[PDB]
Amino acid sequence: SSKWLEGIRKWYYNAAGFNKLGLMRDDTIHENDDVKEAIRRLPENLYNDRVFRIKRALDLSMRQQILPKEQWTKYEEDKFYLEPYLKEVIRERKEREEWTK
Amino acid sequence: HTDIKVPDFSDYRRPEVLDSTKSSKESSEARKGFSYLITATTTVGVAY
Amino acid sequence: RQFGHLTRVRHVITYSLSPFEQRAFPHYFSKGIPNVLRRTRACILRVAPPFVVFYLVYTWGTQEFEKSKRKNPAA
Amino acid sequence: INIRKTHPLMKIVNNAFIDLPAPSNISSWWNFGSLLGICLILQILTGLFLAMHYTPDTTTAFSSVTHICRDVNYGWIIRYMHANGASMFFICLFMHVGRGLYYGSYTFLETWNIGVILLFATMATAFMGYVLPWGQMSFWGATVITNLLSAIPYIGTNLVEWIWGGFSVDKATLTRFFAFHFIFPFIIAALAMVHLLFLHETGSNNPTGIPSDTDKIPFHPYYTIKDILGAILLILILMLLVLFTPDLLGDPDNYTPANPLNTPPHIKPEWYFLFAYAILRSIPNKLGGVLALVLSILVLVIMPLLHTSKQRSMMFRPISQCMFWILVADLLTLTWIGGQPVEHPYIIIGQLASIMYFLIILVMMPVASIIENNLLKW
Amino acid sequence: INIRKTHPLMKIVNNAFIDLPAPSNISSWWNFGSLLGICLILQILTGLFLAMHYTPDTTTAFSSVTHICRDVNYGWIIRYMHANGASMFFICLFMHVGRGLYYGSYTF
Amino acid sequence: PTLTARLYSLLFRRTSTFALTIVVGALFFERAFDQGADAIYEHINEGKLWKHIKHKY
Amino acid sequence: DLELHPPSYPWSHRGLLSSLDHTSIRRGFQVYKQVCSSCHSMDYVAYRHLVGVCYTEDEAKALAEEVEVQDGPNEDGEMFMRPGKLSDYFPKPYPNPEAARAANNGALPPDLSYIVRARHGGEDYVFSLLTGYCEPPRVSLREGLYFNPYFPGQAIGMAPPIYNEVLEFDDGTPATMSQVAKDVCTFLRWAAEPEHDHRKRMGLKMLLMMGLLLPLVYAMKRHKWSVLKSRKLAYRPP
Amino acid sequence: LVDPLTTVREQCEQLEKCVKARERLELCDERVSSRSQTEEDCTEELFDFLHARDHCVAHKLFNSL
Amino acid sequence: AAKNVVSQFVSSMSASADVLAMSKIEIKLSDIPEGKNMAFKWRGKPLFVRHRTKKEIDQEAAVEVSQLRDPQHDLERVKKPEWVILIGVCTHLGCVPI
Amino acid sequence: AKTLLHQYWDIPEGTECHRKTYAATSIGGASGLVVSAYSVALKTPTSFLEGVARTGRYTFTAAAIGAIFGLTSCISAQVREKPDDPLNYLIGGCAGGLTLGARTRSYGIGAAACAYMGLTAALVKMGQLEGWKVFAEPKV
Ligand code: HEC
Ligand code: HEM
Ligand code: HEM
Ligand code: HEM
Ligand code: FES
Repeated sequence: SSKWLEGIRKWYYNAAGFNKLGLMRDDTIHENDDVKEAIRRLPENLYNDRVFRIKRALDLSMRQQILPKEQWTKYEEDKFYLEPYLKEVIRERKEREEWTK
Repeated sequence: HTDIKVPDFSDYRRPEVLDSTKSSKESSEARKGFSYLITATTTVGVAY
Repeated sequence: RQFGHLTRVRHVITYSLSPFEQRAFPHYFSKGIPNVLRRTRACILRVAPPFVVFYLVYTWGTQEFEKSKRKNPAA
Repeated sequence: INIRKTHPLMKIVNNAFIDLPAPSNISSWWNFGSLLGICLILQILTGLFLAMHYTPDTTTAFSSVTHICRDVNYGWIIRYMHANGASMFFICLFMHVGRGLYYGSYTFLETWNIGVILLFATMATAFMGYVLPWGQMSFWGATVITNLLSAIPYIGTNLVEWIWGGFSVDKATLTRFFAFHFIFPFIIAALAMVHLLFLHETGSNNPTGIPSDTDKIPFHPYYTIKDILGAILLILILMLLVLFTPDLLGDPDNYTPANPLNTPPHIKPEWYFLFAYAILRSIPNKLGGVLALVLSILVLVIMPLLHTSKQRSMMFRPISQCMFWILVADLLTLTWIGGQPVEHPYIIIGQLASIMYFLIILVMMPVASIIENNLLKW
Repeated sequence: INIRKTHPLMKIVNNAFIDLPAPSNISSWWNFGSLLGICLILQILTGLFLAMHYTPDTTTAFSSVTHICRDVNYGWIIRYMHANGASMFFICLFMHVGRGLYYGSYTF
Repeated sequence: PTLTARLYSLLFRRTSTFALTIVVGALFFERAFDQGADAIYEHINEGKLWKHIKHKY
Repeated sequence: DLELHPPSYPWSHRGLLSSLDHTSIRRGFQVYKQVCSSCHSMDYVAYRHLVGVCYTEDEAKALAEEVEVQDGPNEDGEMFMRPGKLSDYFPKPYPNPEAARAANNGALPPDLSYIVRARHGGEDYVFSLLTGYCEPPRVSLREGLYFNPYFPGQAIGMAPPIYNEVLEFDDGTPATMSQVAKDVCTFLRWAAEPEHDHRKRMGLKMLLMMGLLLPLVYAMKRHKWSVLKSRKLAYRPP
Repeated sequence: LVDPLTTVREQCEQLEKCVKARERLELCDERVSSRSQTEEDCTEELFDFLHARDHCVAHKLFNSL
Repeated sequence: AAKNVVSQFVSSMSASADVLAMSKIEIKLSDIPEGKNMAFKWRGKPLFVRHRTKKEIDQEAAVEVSQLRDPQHDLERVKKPEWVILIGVCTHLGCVPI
Repeated sequence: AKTLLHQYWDIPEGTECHRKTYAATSIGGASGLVVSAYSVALKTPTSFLEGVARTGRYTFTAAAIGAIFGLTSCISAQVREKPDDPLNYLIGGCAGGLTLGARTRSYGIGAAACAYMGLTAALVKMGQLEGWKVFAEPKV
């Protein structure tokens, strides 16, 4: 059940890879206009932290240099901060479609 | 902005510049000559 | 998309050194070979196990081809 | 200020090959664009010299190519370079397609359509030039694949006897094939520049899939020297296959004059059609077979609508990555199977290979992207 | 808004063929540019059909041209279009140059 | 290092002198590479050529 | 049928920088001259291509002024022969494939241009088929077929020519069986590839130029890319 | 004017699994001999030991030339 | 005008006059060994004249009707029972069978 | 059991491949069942789902050893073409030991397992080849 689902999720989060490049959930999202709108609706300091994480990750994949043990981003200390933003983007796009049709 | 220090590159350099007291003059032209002699030898191969 | 209207970035400092003063190949036998060993160990569990399946298929195909070629009655 | 920023052609060269922003963590899998460009222009120049020694006649063609190999200084190196350059051309082409499907670069719809158009065009050019030297394999493969084109009813049958110039292969068919093998690569180069134009509109794609808008570096002199090095490794492998092993990719059934009566039991084309031809004859249906082949490359067209992850790479979808490598092994299986005769286990695993091919593409990849979309609290 | 102003190809077609500001002055002497272009692609087409029916062997080149003009269907109209379309091609070339000189457009 | 420094100070300060120098080096190394390639290829066979046996006929 | 694979033999040109034995090519041309030039054709080799491989200028002029060619027109125009200096091909022993096929019990011999390169197996195949004749274990051999296993179907319409009338190597080589077979197979290797020595010479020059040039280009690429390998980022907010 | 082929083909395979398959060939030969118009022509054994004996010909011939 | 130009160009790409000029042939039958096919070129294609044995007349009698996926009787296909004469090309993809 | 080890030693070694790998995975399933049975019998896993996880871990490791060992056995025997040497199984035992160490995610366990599993697999083939009697005479 749920006590084993967390084990599967932590195995997948170890084997995903972006925990080793110092990244998080909201660092790998593929974009349309909607996700870039969600990026646009962010606070300033969170957006600064996101662009610095992105630029470090691109540098360390430029010389192909995985971070040491000290800064592998642990599972369940990461923020799912884009969940309200992206969720309201979902609701607004579905509101547009289902109201105009 | 006063505490902006450069993280060191002592692991990366050449030993001719790696010293912290030497004048960087004689270590300069030999270094440039080494890299430009590399480029010239490549140009010899490409021209052939 | 030309160069200069890309994004808005604060809070970043980039340091870099001249290409002349740092050497050509910094520790190319003391970092690169453990680095490519880590690269290889991070990929062959996701790349290698299909190709041994193909090698088994190749051996099986040639073997069964020759066995269906050879007949052996007795009279 | 500078003529490099004011002159109208130099606007194009400056905003194309100098002042282009680039993703900065490029691996050794983006040199293949420049390698395909250099393979293309080297094919054009070597074909141009070959056309400066060729006589398209159904009796003197093979003798004339022999005349090129013997009585011309270095004409053997130019003939061998055109053939092995076609080989390296398709090698670098499948590398380019494999990258452009792997790293999620197929989220660029317009470039993808223009690319698949180029894929058809390069296959057509290579097929017609493969017909041209009037060898035995050329003659019989021409007969087989043109009747495969004659599979389509009521519009295609007399269309194929029409492109034959009769009911056979003749001088008209030879000169049609020489005209099209000449004039297709220039349309290919124009579409290559259109491909390039749309990509320069959208920007490239880093191997992480993150939009790299804070990490752009200029094209010169970084990717210039990296592509020159990649081109020099390419020239090394091309001179390897034209100075040490011509026989590693040649065909023994090509070096005889097309005596139209023998039909040697060796019938396979060269490798870059062998995976396609294996999908053909693992189905006992002629029109169904050619429709299945065209629909396989149309599956390569209708890739992007299948994409239903939320991250665009395949560095970060490991089970999807494994299924991709199974797809690669299955393509190589198709290649080797098409490179064989036909008996019982060959037919069995050929049917296996085609149906598992469509099963991995059309089914396994969106199901994998959905399950590891669902397993990230998304 | 529109495809024509947001698509990278129709930007070029819009800036070459549609939103090109033309001077409202030019007479029929300026028609020879588009006529040279159409003659050029027509020469490409007729020559390409000639190339589908031609054998460049010098002993059989004359006979090959003969078989084009006789037994290939409409080979005579394709060959005659190619030759005299080259002739009208140079006529429109000379009117193009004479335009570009006499009307002083050679300041460029 | 001094031999690199003096070679830089003589030939690699200019650019036309650089191009003329690599032209001279290219022709020189062209001829020397021809000599060395002839010698090494004739050394790797030594008994199978056409030249020395055709003037030993 | 039962498929047979010829084993690889240590030929002189098997090595990756190896030449041919030009002396063996001279006597192999002599072997082709004596006995094999009755049925097989090798029309794409002129006598002038022998000048730097197996003969001199003058000896080739004698060899090519042996045979008449039947030159074309003259004052009468129809029929007259010609000695010919060098620009004659090998003069086509069977003038038509119909006349070739009726000369034997069918099964005309193919031409010998590309036999070594175009038979799914190199000179090992040709040597094995030429030397390996043996007796049938209960097959048919319908009146014109001989048994020699290195051949698809094992049925050959060629009389075994290898030791019948050994042909007196004029350089002074004792005509055994395998030595004359090795000679004519090396000569057919040469006739298939008239560029092999020169292509391995250019392979030598290319390998040395790529031992030279490639570390230079790689070094310069690493030099200009050494800035981005060692650039280092740091994060200043307030 | 005596060939070396005879010498090496006699000397190489002298007592060997080649000769084992030669006796196997004699066994299928007398199997054919005790049968009217057989299918199994006893040729399969001929090919595979001559394949083996010509491998050992391939290893040890070219010194004699 | 456009459909006339398209029509005349496709008919220009059709064939030659003498390529459409086929011919009638006469073949001699009994030059052929037993159980064996001989091919004579005609209308571009090979032309099969095969001596089928009386054993092969019996093997044609040993052919099931509907198990032929193109189910046809032998007398529906041949005229004389012991000599067979057909088009020398397999009609699937232009191969010539052995 | 006797049946599956007899299946494993039935096939010539030799090239009759991947039956060897499946028989070695059956060896792995049996070994994992033994170890998992004693381990859940002598732990009180608390609770049963974690016991299922432990059993799955042991059976997966033993089956992976069997699979990798059978693959490298067959491949090495096909490449070296000498079906009588024990050195191919020496390489096989070292490969199985390294993969055991990697699934246990260590270095020293992998290297010592390489050494001991290689030498014992060499002893297995060496005794099966020269002929050492299985578990008894029992005669005198
Ligand atoms: C006329 C008789 C000769 C002579 C003097 C030689 N050959 Fe042979 N040969 C001849 C025929 C009619 C055929 C065809 C038979 C068949 O189709 O089975 C052949 C065949 C060959 C081959 C064929 C192998 C293949 O087709 O793959 C070869 C390589 C060959 N002949 C070589 C050869 C050599 C080297 C000869 C000189 C010693 C030679 N033949 C003599 C007819 C004749
Ligand atoms: C005619 C042969 C082709 C040529 C000459 C060609 C040329 C190029 C070039 C020069 C680039 C830019 C360099 C690079 O990104 O590595 C490129 C990128 C690309 N091409 Fe092609 N291409 C060809 C075929 C294709 C095909 C068949 C496709 C698939 C539809 C394709 C899809 C792409 C994509 C998606 C990119 C962007 C890759 C990225 O930015 O990561 N190309 N091509
Ligand atoms: C427009 C430029 C080209 C010209 C003029 C040209 C001309 C020729 C000619 C005359 C031949 C016959 C020579 C021979 O094969 O011995 C030939 C063969 C061939 N061409 Fe091209 N070609 C061109 C471009 C290409 C391209 C772009 C490709 C694809 C990469 C290609 C693929 C081939 C192949 C595969 C052969 C057969 C090679 C062989 O078997 O030797 N050609 N071409
Ligand atoms: C690229 C497309 C073209 C091809 C493939 C092509 C091909 C040919 C061929 C095969 C011929 C010989 C047939 C003949 O002489 O009647 C020919 C003749 C000729 N072509 Fe072209 N051509 C092309 C474009 C042009 C162009 C643009 C011109 C210049 C306007 C031109 C001028 C001529 C002329 C003057 C002749 C001589 C006609 C004659 O003497 O019979 N061609 N062309
Ligand atoms: S069956 Fe496909 S062509 Fe004869």
